[PDB]
Parts: sequence; structure tokens; C-alpha cells
Amino acid sequence: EQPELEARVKEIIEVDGYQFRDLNDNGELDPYEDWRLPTPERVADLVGQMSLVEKSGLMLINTLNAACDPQTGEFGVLPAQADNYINTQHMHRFVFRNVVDVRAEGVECTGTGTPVVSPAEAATFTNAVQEMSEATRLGIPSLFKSNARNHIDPAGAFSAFPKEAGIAAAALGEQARRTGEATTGDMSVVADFADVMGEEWASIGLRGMYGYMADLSTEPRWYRTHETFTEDAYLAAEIMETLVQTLQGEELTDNGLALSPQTRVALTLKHFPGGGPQELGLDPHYAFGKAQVYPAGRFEEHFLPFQAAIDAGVSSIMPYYGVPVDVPVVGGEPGETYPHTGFAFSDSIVNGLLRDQLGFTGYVNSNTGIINDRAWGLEGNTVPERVAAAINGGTDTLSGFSDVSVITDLYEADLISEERIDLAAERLLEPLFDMGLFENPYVDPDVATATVGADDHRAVGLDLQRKSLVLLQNEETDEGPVLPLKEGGDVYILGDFTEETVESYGYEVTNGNVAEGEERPSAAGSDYVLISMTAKTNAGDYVSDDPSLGLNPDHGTNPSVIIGDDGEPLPGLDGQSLWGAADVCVHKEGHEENPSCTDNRLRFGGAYPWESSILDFTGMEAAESWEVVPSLETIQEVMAEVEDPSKVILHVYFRQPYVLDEESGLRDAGAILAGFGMTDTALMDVLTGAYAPQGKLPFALAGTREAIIEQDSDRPGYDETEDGALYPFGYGLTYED
Ligand SMILES: O=C(O)[C@H]1O[C@@H](Oc2ccc([N+](=O)[O-])cc2)[C@H](O)[C@@H](O)[C@@H]1O
Ligand SMILES: [Zn+2]
Ligand SMILES: [Zn+2]
Ligand SMILES: [Zn+2]
Ligand SMILES: [Zn+2]
Ligand SMILES: [Zn+2]
Ligand SMILES: [Zn+2]
Ligand SMILES: [Zn+2]
Ligand SMILES: [Zn+2]
Ligand SMILES: [Zn+2]
Ligand SMILES: [Zn+2]
Ligand SMILES: [Zn+2]
Ligand SMILES: [Zn+2]
Repeated sequence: EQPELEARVKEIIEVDGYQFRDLNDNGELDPYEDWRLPTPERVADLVGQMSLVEKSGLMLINTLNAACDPQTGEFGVLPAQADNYINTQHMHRFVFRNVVDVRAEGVECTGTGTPVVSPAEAATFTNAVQEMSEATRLGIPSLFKSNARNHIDPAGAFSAFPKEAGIAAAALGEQARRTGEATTGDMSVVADFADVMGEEWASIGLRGMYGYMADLSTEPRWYRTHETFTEDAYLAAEIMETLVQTLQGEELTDNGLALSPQTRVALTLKHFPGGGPQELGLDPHYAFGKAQVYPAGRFEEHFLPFQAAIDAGVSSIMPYYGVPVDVPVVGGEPGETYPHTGFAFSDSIVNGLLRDQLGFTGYVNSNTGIINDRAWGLEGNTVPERVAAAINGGTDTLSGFSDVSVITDLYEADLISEERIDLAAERLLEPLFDMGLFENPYVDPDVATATVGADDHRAVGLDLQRKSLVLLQNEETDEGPVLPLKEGGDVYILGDFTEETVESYGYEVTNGNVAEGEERPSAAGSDYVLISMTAKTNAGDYVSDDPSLGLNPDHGTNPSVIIGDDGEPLPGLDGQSLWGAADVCVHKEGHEENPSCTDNRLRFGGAYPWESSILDFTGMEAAESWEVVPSLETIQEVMAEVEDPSKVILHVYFRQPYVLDEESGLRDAGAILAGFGMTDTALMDVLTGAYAPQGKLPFALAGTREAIIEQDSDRPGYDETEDGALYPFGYGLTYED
């Protein structure tokens, strides 16, 4: 019966033989402080007692990073904005964005450089924030959310696993290993990762996640494929179900939400109803990228993962910024289509589809920066108009919005009903009660130290690293198959490889990695060439209103067409405009003056929009916004210096479904592997034969740029193209002895 309580500001009070927290400091026990009652009564009693300002502060979630004290050397102190956020704007939801790791030696507190904090320091911080949260009138606790933290970047003190697609690769391979085919995967893998993730996240007081992504990799040109698990909706649905089950728990509430005091991380799945199918793979962070198009009519397939997660009881949902072009309303009259606005602002999507068609009973967390920079379809509207559109659309809380007064102003102008704010407040409080945060919101900082990156947890990560590796090609020489490596030999390395780790497996290693001026050693006479390569975008120079870039007619036009519901095409998106024209800094359609460029610098990722279909390595070499690392020119020199290319072994990281074009020569390598982020002991363990490769492609790889241009952004695979797939979904070799 009696749950554990902790209180740093308020007092505890003995009642009816049990203990309770006196969170309103009134000396008697309110129903909302009475953990014996079911959540609906505590919420109802709590909302009853809340100011108009208290209820609307819940509808904000913003960054609240740990700071350091430059005079004391202490890390994990509140920043300056904490006071204004918790006391003035009455916020209880934050995004924690610091890296968690051991700081190198000599690293002292600077100022305002979002510091790296240790596990104990991070928990110190979130405890401090809860202490200030408890200091409010009603002592409502806070929830922190964060983007993912347990994936290698080709980190911190969080246990390192491969990237999302790498986890699916491991799950497909483990199914194949034990059954024979790779369809929906073996979720024992997924559960193991999520279990390590849960304990580590909860141990530092981080109980929410902006994620995981339920999006599908159906458009290889979408830069966000790097955070996608698969292109297969049905595999996606099983991973989502498993993530929710492991991270949130399997006890649902009467309301159908997987929420309990043992819920370690409540998920806010994203990006509803599916960020994947982007026209030309252009991303709707950017004005040119507003469109989501569905040539194969797969809109329903893309939200299957969300239905799986909703049915398992996901806590929260983030709609995307995209605009669903010409998409039949689900469960609606023939001919009816969803509004040509960003999902976050379309009531038919956040209330129609999500809640009435799909049955979701939780809250809706907007994506970040919609009201000011990305209210697609509301380019003309004002900010209060945009806020009201989202809230009345069904969004309950706004990420990156920090002026509570605007919400209150809209209520006092009857632009938002009080029932609606009450309805938000209800949905936002429900998880906090169920997750036990009204009983104890604190954590032990010593225990984060023993938890984040514990040896056993990193063991699970290394296990998944080795099972994520996909072996795509393995020439059979006259001396046998290229992989596994024979013992000993001269090995040439190119690309990010730690020489000592390769060397410790018994090879004498030449390093082809040199500074830009220095003379690269030749590769001739090597027994093995280990190349580790990838492709990266370098588009920081993009500017929407530069006649050399965004408004350069020599860069083509934006074939994307979104006809607004005012009967008009949206600016820059009529089908014959310059790439930079969709940006507000060109069309100016805002109620503002001399507006700034949203798209400048392409800070979030992605190539120049006119280069987004260049996924073949030879093109990427020659492109302006693409860089092959290491240079394809260096690789080709190296693959020649060894006169048999069967001695070459390519570890490729497929950040996006890159295309090994036949002209590049990379298919001449003796073995090709797809890695999804792994340490070099993991990679060398597999290469030298200590473990055999078992992962399977969680997405298909094409062998022609042409197939990239023809494929259907909403459709998996390349089976509908003239050239087809180089490697299908679910492919992967092993060794056989
Ligand atoms: O963290 C946030 O507040 C949210 O930011 C939003 O925009 C970004 C997208 C990509 C990157 N990036 O790749 O750098 C940075 C920001 C995302 O749509 C959302 O998924 C995320 O949860
Ligand atoms: Zn009583
Ligand atoms: Zn009380
Ligand atoms: Zn409050
Ligand atoms: Zn199922
Ligand atoms: Zn787009
Ligand atoms: Zn009134
Ligand atoms: Zn443990
Ligand atoms: Zn030696
Ligand atoms: Zn020209
Ligand atoms: Zn150019
Ligand atoms: Zn496709
Ligand atoms: Zn052809």
C-alpha cells in the first residue's frame, strides 16, 4: 500500500494511518495529494484549484539545461532562465539537452556552452529543478524529456548501442538466425536495449523522451533516415510496441495508458502520423520541404507504428511539420482530404485521426518552433492565431514556446475556451500522477553513478553492436572467402579506424589517414585493406535569398506543389518557383517586416534541395553539398595501389540509403559491410571471426541513382523501379564453416 515519499520544501502529513505530501502547504490532505484515490479524482481536484496562469503554463515545454558555477567549479546547477520558467511562466515540462559524460581533464566551467555533466551531476540538476518545482503553490512536479542518448555517432557515459536502424538490423538477423527468414524481427533484442536505456534514463531523473521515431525510411533522400529503425511499417510496429512495453511498462490504466510508478521513461512518439514520405526527400524544417506526398497511397501504412504504440499505451505523441498533400481523410466521406496545413495545426489530424480514428487518449506535444518559424499553411496568420490553431487543433503543449501570457491573452479574448485549457491540464497531469511523481519526484545522485554505463549495460550495447553489422558481399577467392580475416598480415587502414585496436588483433598496420599536406603512404603490398567510409552533407552555406544559391535559376526549380486551401498555391510551391522562394524571407507573407530566412545554413541537416537526389557515391563526390569521407578519389587510388581489389574491405555507414554506383568501383571490393555505429573491437571481433556477422538490412539499397529518382517516397523498396534494388530488405550474409 504505502508508497515512498520525499519532500525538500513541502511537509509530509500523517492521515488515516498512512503518509501523504502536503503539496499545497495548507496543512490538510486534499484529494489530489491522496495517493489512494484513482487518478481522475486527483486530477479533477487539482485542476479545480489552479489559476488560469497555472493551467496554461502546463501547455509549455522548453529547454532547461544544467549549468555550471564558474566561481565554485560545481556542475549541475540551474541556469538563469530557471526562475523565469518555473515561477513566472509556471512551467513543469522541460527538455534536457546536456551531454552526459566524464569531463576530460582540465575542462573547467566556462560560460553558456551547455556543459557536459556527469550522471550524478545531471541527477543533482533534475533534483534541483524538482525542488524548485515543489516550491510552487501547488507543488506540481516537473518532467524532463530528451532526444535519444544511447546511440553511437559515426556516446557520452550512456551505454552505447548502434543507431536505430542498427538495432532493427540486429533484430532481423536474430530472427533469421533462429527461424530462417527476416520479416518482423526478434524483439528480445529491442527489449534488451530498451531495458538498459530505461534504467539509465530513470536513474538521472529523466522520465520522458522526445521519441522514439516511428517514422519509416520509405524515402531514401530524407536526411532523417539516420534516426529511422526501418522502411518496413510492420517491423516498425513491432519495435514501437516493444519500446513502449519495455520503457513504459505493460500495466495500462483504465484510460488505456502504459503508466505506472515503475514507468521508467514515458515516450512521446514522433512524428505523427509519419514523417517519412517527404517529397524529393526534402524536410519540412525548411520552407521548400513542406510537402508530404503519397504516390502509392500508403498514408495508412505509415501510421501503423503509431497505432501499435497507441494500442500499447504510449503516453504522448508529437505531430510533424509536414503538409499531407491530397490525402484522403480516413473514415470520412469520399473525396474529402485532410487540410493542406502542417499536421500540428489540422484538427482533423490531431483530433480526427489520432484520437477519433486511432483511439489515442493521451496528450499531444507539438514539435519545436512551429508557432514562429514553421506554421505551414498559416504563413499569413499571426502568432496568437497560430497558437490558437494548434491548441484548438488538439495539440496540448507547445515545444519552444515560452510566453504564457499569449495563451492567457487568447483565453481573455475568447480565442481558446476554458474547457479546452482544462482539457489540456487534465491530459498533462494524468501521466505525472500515474508515474508516481506526485509521491516522489527525486532520485539518488550516487545511484546514477553506479547505473549510467555500468559494465553489464555496455556489454548489452557491444552485443547489439556486433549483431547490427550487416555483411553484404564476401568474394570467394581461390584461397577462400575474403572474410573472416586470416591471422596476421599487413593491413592498410583508411577512414576512422583506431590503429592500436586493429593492431592488437595481430596485424601490422599502415595508416593511410594523413593531414591535408602530408604524403599518404601507398597501399601496395598490403594483405588487407580496411576502408571505413560514409557520406555527409556540408550545406552550411545555403542561403534562401542569395541569387547564387537559393534564388539561382541555374539550380532548377522546386517541382513541389501544395495548393493552399485559400484556393492558392503556397508561396514558392506552385511548381515553377526558385528553391529559396518558399522561405518567408522571400515571400514576406508574414504579418511582420523584413523577416529573416528560416532555411539559411540548413542547420538541422540535409543537402542543398537541388542536390537531395544525389545518393550515389560518385555524385556525392562531385556534388556541392555532399562530401564522401574519406574522399572517393582517395579510396579509388587506394583500391588501385593493391592490384587485387579483392583485398579491400569496405565498412560503409549508410546514414541514408546511399547508392554504391557501378562506376565508383566500390562493388569490386572483396567484402562490403553496412555498419550502423560500432566500436572497433566490435567491428574487429566480427571481421577476424570471433563472431560471425548476422544482421540483415532494415531497408533496401539501390544500385543506381535512377532508382532513387523513380521510387515512391511513401513506398518501401525499389521493386517498382526499372533498375530495382541492389540489395533487398532483409538481406545479410554470414560465415559458413
Ligand atoms: O528536440 C526537439 O525539440 C525537437 O526538434 C525538432 O527539430 C529538430 C530536428 C532535427 C534536429 N537535428 O537533427 O539536429 C534538431 C531539431 C524535431 O523535429 C524533433 O524530432 C525534436 O524532438
Ligand atoms: Zn479518511
Ligand atoms: Zn494539502
Ligand atoms: Zn504550476
Ligand atoms: Zn503485436
Ligand atoms: Zn518535404
Ligand atoms: Zn469571458
Ligand atoms: Zn544494472
Ligand atoms: Zn611491428
Ligand atoms: Zn543556366
Ligand atoms: Zn550551385
Ligand atoms: Zn520509396
Ligand atoms: Zn536505365
